[PDB]
Amino acid sequence: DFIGSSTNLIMVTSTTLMLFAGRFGLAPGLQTGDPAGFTLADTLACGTVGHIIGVGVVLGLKNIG
Amino acid sequence: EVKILVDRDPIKTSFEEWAKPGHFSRTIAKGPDTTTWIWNLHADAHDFDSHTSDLEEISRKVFSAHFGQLSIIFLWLSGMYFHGARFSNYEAWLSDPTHIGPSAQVVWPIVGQEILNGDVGGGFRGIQITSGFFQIWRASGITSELQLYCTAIGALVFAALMLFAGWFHYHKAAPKLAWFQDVESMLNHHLAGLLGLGSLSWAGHQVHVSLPINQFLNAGVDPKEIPLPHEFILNRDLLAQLYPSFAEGATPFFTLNWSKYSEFLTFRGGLDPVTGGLWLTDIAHHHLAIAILFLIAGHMYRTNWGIGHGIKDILEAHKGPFTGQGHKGLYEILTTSWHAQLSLNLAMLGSLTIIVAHHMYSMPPYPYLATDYATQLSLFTHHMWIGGFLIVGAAAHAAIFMVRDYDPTNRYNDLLDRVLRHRDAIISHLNWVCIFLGFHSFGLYIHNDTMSALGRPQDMFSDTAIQLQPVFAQWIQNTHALAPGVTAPGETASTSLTWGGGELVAVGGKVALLPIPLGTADFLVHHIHAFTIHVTVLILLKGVLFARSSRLIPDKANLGFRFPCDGPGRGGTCQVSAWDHVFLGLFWMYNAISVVIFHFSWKMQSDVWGSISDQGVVTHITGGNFAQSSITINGWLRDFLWAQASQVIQSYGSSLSAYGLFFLGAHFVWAFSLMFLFSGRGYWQELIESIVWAHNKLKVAPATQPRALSIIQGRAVGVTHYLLGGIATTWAFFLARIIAVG
Amino acid sequence: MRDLKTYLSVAPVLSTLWFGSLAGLLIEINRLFPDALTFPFF
Amino acid sequence: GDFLVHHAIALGLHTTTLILVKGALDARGSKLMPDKKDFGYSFPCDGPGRGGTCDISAWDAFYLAVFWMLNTIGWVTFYWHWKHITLWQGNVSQFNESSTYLMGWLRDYLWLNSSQLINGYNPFGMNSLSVWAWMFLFGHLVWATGFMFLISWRGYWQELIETLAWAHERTPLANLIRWKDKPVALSIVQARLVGLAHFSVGYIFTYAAFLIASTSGKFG
Amino acid sequence: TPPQLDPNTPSPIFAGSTGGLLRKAQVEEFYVITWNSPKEQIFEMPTGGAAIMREGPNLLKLARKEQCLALGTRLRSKYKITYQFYRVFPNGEVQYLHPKDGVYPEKANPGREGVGLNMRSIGKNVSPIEVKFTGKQSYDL
Amino acid sequence: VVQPINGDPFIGSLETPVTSSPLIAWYLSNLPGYRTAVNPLLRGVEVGLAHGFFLVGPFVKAGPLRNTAYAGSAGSLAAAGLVVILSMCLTIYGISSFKEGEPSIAPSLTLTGRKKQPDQLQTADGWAKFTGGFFFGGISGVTWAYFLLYVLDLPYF
Ligand code: CLA
Ligand code: CLA
Ligand code: CLA
Ligand code: CLA
Ligand code: CLA
Ligand code: CLA
Ligand SMILES: CC1=C(C/C=C(\C)CCC[C@H](C)CCC[C@H](C)CCCC(C)C)C(=O)c2ccccc2C1=O
Ligand code: SF4
Repeated sequence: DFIGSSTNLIMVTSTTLMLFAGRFGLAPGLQTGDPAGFTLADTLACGTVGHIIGVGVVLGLKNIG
Repeated sequence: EVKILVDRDPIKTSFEEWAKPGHFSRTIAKGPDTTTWIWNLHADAHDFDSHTSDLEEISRKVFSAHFGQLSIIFLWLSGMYFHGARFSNYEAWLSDPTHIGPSAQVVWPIVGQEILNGDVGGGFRGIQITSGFFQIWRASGITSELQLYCTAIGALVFAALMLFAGWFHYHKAAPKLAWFQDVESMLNHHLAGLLGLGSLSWAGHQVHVSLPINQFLNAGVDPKEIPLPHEFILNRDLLAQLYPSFAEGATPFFTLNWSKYSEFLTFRGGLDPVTGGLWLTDIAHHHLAIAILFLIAGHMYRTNWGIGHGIKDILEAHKGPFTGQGHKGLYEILTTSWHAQLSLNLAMLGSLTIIVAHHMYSMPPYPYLATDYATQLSLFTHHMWIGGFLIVGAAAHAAIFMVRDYDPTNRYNDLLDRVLRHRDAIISHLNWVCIFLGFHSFGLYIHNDTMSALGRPQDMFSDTAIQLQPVFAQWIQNTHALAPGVTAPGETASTSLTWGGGELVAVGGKVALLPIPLGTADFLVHHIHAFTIHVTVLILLKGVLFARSSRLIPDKANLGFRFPCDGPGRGGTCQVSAWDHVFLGLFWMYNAISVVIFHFSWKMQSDVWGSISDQGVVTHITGGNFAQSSITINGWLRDFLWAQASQVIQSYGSSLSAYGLFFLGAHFVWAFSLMFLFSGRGYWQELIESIVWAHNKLKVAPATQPRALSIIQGRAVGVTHYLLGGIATTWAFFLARIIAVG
Repeated sequence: MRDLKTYLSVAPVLSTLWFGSLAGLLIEINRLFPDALTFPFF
Repeated sequence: GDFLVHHAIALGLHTTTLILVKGALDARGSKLMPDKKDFGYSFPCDGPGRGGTCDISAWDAFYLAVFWMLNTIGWVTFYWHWKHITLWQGNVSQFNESSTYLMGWLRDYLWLNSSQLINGYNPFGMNSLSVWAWMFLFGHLVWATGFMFLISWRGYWQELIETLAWAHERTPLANLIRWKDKPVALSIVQARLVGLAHFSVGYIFTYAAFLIASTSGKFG
Repeated sequence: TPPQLDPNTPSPIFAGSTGGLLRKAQVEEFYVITWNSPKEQIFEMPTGGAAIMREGPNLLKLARKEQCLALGTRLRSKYKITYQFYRVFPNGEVQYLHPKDGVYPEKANPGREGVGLNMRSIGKNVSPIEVKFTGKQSYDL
Repeated sequence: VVQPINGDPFIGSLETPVTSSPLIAWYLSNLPGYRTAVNPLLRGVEVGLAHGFFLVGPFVKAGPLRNTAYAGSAGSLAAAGLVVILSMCLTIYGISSFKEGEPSIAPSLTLTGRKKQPDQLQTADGWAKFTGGFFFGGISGVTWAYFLLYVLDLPYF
């Protein structure tokens, strides 16, 4: 939380970049209105993985630097 | 897609099939022509692949049978928690968990067995238990018999729940094969939900219950005037005074400021010096991290949506440097054979049980477990035996797959065909390395015996002689003793203290795991262990590979998995079946695990377990005689079997008289087994026909005609009584010795 | 109950009932007359 | 104790007699194999048919009766040696109070009198009973090796030696060497004999070592 | 009937195993089985593994008669094809072995004679004392 | 990478990267066990030399008096004794296997199929020559390594 901080920035950017990598990128029923796939399951998947990367990077930054 | 796929009322609940016995098959649902009918009834009782030849009915049967087993395990747990509630000294053990023997069984004073109620301590006369349940309950922060009583009622509730679930999932609403055959969902749920959320909720218990109550008990608190766990949940000031990290809340968690949560989720390596167990902060962090790990692992396979993996998609696309074109068709055999899955799962579950033993003796996770030497010995011994048995069952069910559930026409695999093709190279090289290992371990022992008997101790294989030092294991100990300083700086102390250092976590007048040294004797006995394991693997893998065909019987899969022989021809085919190979691998698993637990008990009683003095010098139980006596078989006979089996013969009188008795009786039943293994059905059938003449001469001829046991049944009874008697002898010996000395 | 009395008539169920009753009988006798080595009642 | 062990002796004699008489009178035939006389004295079996005919010969009756015989003589000689070593020591009361229960035979006879034996060679030296300790363990080893031939039966060993023959015929620099006698496993009745021989050799050597070492370590 | 005169017909597709002809073929007799498979299919061969027999004629050389007849019974019971195997000594002289009359041995073909056949019940055999110190046994009168 | 033996998939072996590699087929063909063209005596001498040169190691450095002054002087005699045992072993093997004059029992042809000449090692006189070569070369190698253990200075095993 504390929107605008580093812990928020390098988590938001990880989540959005994973959503992008699943949407228009290399990463990958439930008919959504999105143009090309990316169902709710894929959305939750990319959000989960981006949160994984975000936790990893914020705690690697809190360990050192 | 992964639907629910069940059907309503496939089987009618009734006692009609309770009445007619042996209903489940064609040749048993007629009635007893003989007395072999009874044995074949019990033998084929759970052989569901023989009753009905479809995976749907088989899978429903094993599913509801697993529910019955879970009901039994919950009933057994209810029993243990209840006997800890009303028939235990758990409060007196909590007050003084160093001089009060854990006791949760009381006998009835009827025929003089009341002397089995011993002076365990705490104003309580009972049997000193060795299950370590008291240690689990201190690791859970129980501190009251009311809590044990109510979780016993809860485990009875869950036993009734599992029994009703088995009834429901067989008789009222049973799944069909589309429910079991989907395994991506089964793995996803058993990872994220069973093992993921299971570890998560146990970490929640520990974070909210075990850590505060155990910190209070370690600080010194009467368990009666200790606050209850719900007081730690509700009263935030209390748990905050225990750990101020709770005062901030979960905004540490959700803002990823976990550095302030390091008051109760430490990576504090090593053992708790106040209580000899592991650090429960470390264990809570452990179960939490394991929960995250299995939760991200249970989202790997594709079940119903687009994301995930197909196990078929993985295995059929796994090319590699060594036969990677294979792995195709394994999803077919594993989703169409319960015996393949049973074999694989039994192998890994038994190996995990052995890992469990080896990691519980050395990293004792419960408080005051390392100093209850009976608890440590019993746990290691138990889980070793269970692991060996489960591996031998992996053999049995690999063989049953190879005979019944193996069709190269429909379900073909490249790797299994390649293994069956060069199977003679496998068994030949394994026979060779077994002979090599038998020689260069047991012949080292024989050389030591001969040299020590010829008065040439300079020529023995010892530390004061020709040295065979385990350089590799010693190097690993040297690294892991120095690991947390350079390689794992997050740990203040090593993962265990068996490596090395000036660390000896004594809780009272007892050691609890000083650094275990590795000398020539440890090399010798570790190679004995590799030896016995390789011979067990020889026998079992040989039965597996030759379950179908050989150079001797090329039509063995038509004879079955469990048949005696194919007659005295070809010289003789007496134990040619795969069943006979698991029957022999049972004896070799017995030899293996028995020498393993002998190594364990002697090594700990000589180099680890003991008393610690007020000057700071440790006096072990046997006295460090493992490095000089455990190089000769005469020393195992003298300094271990003859010496440590003094408390089991002096057991008569004191509570341990039962262990004395169960010594001899176990000694008997083992020998009673030798009536079966050595003999054969023909002699006993002829003796029985003479006795049947004696019964016809008194109008007391039975209608169930007396037949001697089947050949396979004679071998089964033999290996059964053999394992029972040997293992019960060792159990009596171990428990009497270690309850009478530590 | 029909076919439950046939199951309880089966050899192991009937043997465990008979030997549980018999063992309780012997157990309660040994509670009543413990440590017996002679028959002094004549 | 003398009563009880005399009845153990009677059990041994009657049971060895039972096995032997039953094999002698069922030597010509029984209901399970009425044509046994046509198969000779020593033959393995009559196949798995008719339920199973393992160890049906009169030879097999003999072979099981050697086990029961060695057990019987072990009882008579344990009784002899303990009664006499307690007489020679002086404490006949030891036998009279300890021979009535089997943990007295295991503690006060086997465990007690085998101390000076198994200490025939310790890590810090040896004494004159070193040979009897070594022979004790040797008899244990062959008494246990007989269990290999008695418990483990043929078929497993022929299908092992088939792999060994493959390996010898496909191992380089050992295709040069080839057997003249095709290496089959031991025959069935032969392996019962060999297991019985290891068993009896170990029985006899073990008890000779224990009975001489214990009776020569103290000499009464 | 005249034998079938083993030709140089092809063999199944097999990747090789450790169950073949070690030395009982080099110096002693080995065996060979021929079967006409209507289609190409997979089958579990008795020397361990799984081979793919070809369409039309197939030929497999085995080490002993039990392998041949086990495979033959599995063929006749599972694939319902007609097998017939031989015995080839290391100098030649291929011996026709299995049917020996064209029809399988379970059928009572005429011409085959009674050999190994006692015209008595099994318990009317004389005792060994009758045939003692004689080369004959109690089951050859 | 694995191949049935010589293409023949019904002989009890396989062409693997262990038994059929060209490095192995060069090594396991150019060593005296498989020098089928040379007379058996020279290759037997080579075998005996190679087996007696090293057999002194175990007897001299692990023997019953390796820690005394007669370490090599007795271990070499023990190795010569094992050579005199094994030449006797080979002698009785050649006597029991090949009687007096039979042709060679060896594999006649090679892997390719060319009519290779039969190995004379598997004859009576041939294996007798092999026995003599093994005995002479074994005592030779034992004495040569006895010479080297005290002459040449090594840190030993
Ligand atoms: C009282 C309720 C009830 C009734 C009337 C039935 C009736 C029936 N069941 Mg169902 N069943 C029930 C409850 C019930 N079941 C429950 C609770 C489960 C879950 C375990 C199952 C699971 C189940 C399966 C999987 C199968 C049946 C089958 C059957 C039929 C055969 C019964 C038979 O011969 O076995 C009678 C057997 C017993 C009475 C043995 C009881 C074994 C219990 C569960 C374990 C006890 C172990 C004990 C603790 C350990 C031994 C200790 C000892 C050494 C002292 C019959 C229609 C079979 C069928 O129809 O398929 C053809 C079948 O395959 N049942
Ligand atoms: C995340 C959900 C989940 C959970 C927790 C489990 C848990 C379990 N499953 Mg699995 N299973 C799942 C989903 C799940 N499964 C799915 C989706 C399928 C279909 C693919 C299967 C198919 C399956 C089979 C075929 C078998 C199991 C078995 C088991 C049990 C193994 C024994 C054990 O570890 O004891 C640990 C014991 C416990 C944790 C105590 C259990 C207590 C609770 C009440 C039950 C767990 C929740 C459960 C899913 C019921 C949900 C509510 C119900 C009313 C619908 C274990 C309880 C095996 C078994 O034991 O048979 C009964 C078995 O044979 N499961
Ligand atoms: C997950 C565990 C598991 C499961 C599900 C199974 C399931 C099965 N096994 Mg496998 N097995 C296992 C573990 C397991 N086994 C282990 C650990 C071993 C090694 C010992 C084996 C060895 C094994 C063999 C060798 C065979 C099987 C067979 C079978 C099948 C039928 C069993 C039957 O009807 O007996 C019903 C139950 C009994 C007859 C009771 C057994 C009594 C035990 C042995 C006595 C021990 C009890 C106790 C500890 C002693 C004290 C008792 C006291 C009263 C005095 C069934 C598919 C058989 C099969 O499929 O053949 C076609 C078979 O031949 N199993
Ligand atoms: C103490 C009793 C005993 C002994 C010594 C053996 C010995 C052996 N068993 Mg057996 N076995 C036994 C009991 C025993 N078994 C029992 C009771 C069972 C019951 C089921 C089995 C079942 C069994 C199976 C099922 C298997 C074995 C196997 C083996 C071999 C593995 C070890 C080996 O060859 O290494 C070297 C030899 C030894 C370690 C044996 C002791 C010899 C010592 C080291 C010294 C030798 C001295 C030297 C030769 C000088 C001799 C004197 C001189 C005058 C000639 C070996 C022949 C396995 C096998 O044959 O394949 C490898 C196998 O698969 N055994
Ligand atoms: C075969 C050998 C053997 C023998 C002879 C005995 C004999 C005895 N044992 Mg030992 N025992 C044995 C084996 C043996 N035991 C074994 C193998 C074990 C281990 C399992 C034990 C363990 C053991 C213990 C732990 C105890 C004994 C005790 C006893 C005594 C029994 C007293 C009792 O309760 O009976 C009383 C009589 C009965 C129970 C029979 C009653 C039968 C019913 C009521 C019908 C009779 C009436 C009938 C209708 C006829 C009336 C006539 C007319 C009017 C119709 C007795 C001296 C107990 C004792 O006192 O120690 C000395 C004791 O505490 N034994
Ligand atoms: C099997 C285990 C074992 C081992 C390792 C030893 C080892 C030894 N014994 Mg003991 N011994 C044993 C069992 C064993 N013994 C048993 C079971 C008995 C009684 C039945 C005895 C009774 C005994 C007595 C009474 C004496 C010994 C002695 C000795 C020593 C000298 C041996 C000798 O003459 O060297 C000869 C050794 C060889 C010829 C071995 C050659 C093997 C080579 C190295 C193998 C190389 C293979 C190679 C790696 C293959 C691949 C490579 C290739 C392709 C090139 C040595 C330390 C003597 C002693 O006291 O000295 C200390 C002595 O007097 N032993
Ligand atoms: C002892 C023995 C027997 C004889 C064992 C018998 C026949 C089995 C034991 C059966 C029990 C004793 C039957 C009685 C139990 C009944 C349920 C009756 C209960 C009623 C009262 C007795 C309580 C064999 O048939 C055999 C076969 C093959 C290899 C070795 C052996 C072997 O060693
Ligand atoms: S002795 Fe028993 S197991 Fe062996 S062949 Fe005869 S019947 Fe079969």
